[PDB]
Amino acid sequence: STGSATTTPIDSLDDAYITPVQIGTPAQTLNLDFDTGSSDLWVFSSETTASEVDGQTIYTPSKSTTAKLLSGATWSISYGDGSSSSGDVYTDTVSVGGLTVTGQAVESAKKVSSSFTEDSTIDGLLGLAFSTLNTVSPTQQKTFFDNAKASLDSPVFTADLGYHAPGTYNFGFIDTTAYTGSITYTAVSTKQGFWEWTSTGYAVGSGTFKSTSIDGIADTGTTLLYLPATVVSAYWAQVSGAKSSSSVGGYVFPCSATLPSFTFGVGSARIVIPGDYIDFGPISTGSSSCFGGIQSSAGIGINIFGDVALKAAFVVFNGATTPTLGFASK
Repeated sequence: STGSATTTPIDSLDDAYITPVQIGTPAQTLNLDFDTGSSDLWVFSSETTASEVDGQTIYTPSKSTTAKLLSGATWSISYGDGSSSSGDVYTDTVSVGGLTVTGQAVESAKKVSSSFTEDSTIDGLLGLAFSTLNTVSPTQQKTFFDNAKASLDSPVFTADLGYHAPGTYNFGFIDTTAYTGSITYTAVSTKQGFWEWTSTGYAVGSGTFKSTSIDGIADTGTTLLYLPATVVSAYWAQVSGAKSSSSVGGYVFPCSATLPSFTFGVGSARIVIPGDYIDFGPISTGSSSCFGGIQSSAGIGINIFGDVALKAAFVVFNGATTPTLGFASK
């Protein structure tokens, strides 16, 4: 089997991407944020505290003939941005892009933090990291990918995110029309439950490539590129008037600037992030200070290849017995 779904930016900055997902029978279509940095499929629901719902579409298990309470199971998750959610668990049929899983754990939120409530466009998350990070207790649950894997033509999914445009998530096949050149595969460590890999270095603009190992995660659920402070300082030093602002919470730059590209290494291959991908616009409406898309990881504890980086590539998440990541230009 295979599946193929379009993913759409939620706003004009590509802050996140949503993908329609069918849950239950008859189908209830929710727009979920596919997150390769977490392992829970959770949704706004008929159980979510009413004051915490503001425009989201909700899953109502009582209206699904295939929903079953997963008795006693609870979940609670906290993300790297400080947001959180928790609740109870149903099993139900879940389809993405024509690929169906029966018996998928659908984590129904009873509580969500303010950042979720305030984002009316995101109806929940679909985690695509390793199932070792799933938060359901007392019986840990599998991701949609892990449940689908045995049915798929190839044990892979691909992320092809757009810059200010829709893109595609494919399951079970690699669309050879969706990228240019060849795919470069690199080793993955699953020891922390992430798609963790080691980049071979970087370049700023037209500068020379610096060969250096940068361990980090491929995380579709993170907007920006978070890298070591040395690398980030080297990038922003090439932009007149850029500075790190403790008041704003990262590097800002004059909106009048033209940003350089940023290149990262994948083995002997190179992925180039155009400068415009690194512009996240005014810090507040009408400001002439703009927020940067490359930020320091120093306060996180991990480097994160978020959407700024991943949208510059066709990315293969290879879930074979020995997992690997692949990157191609496009």
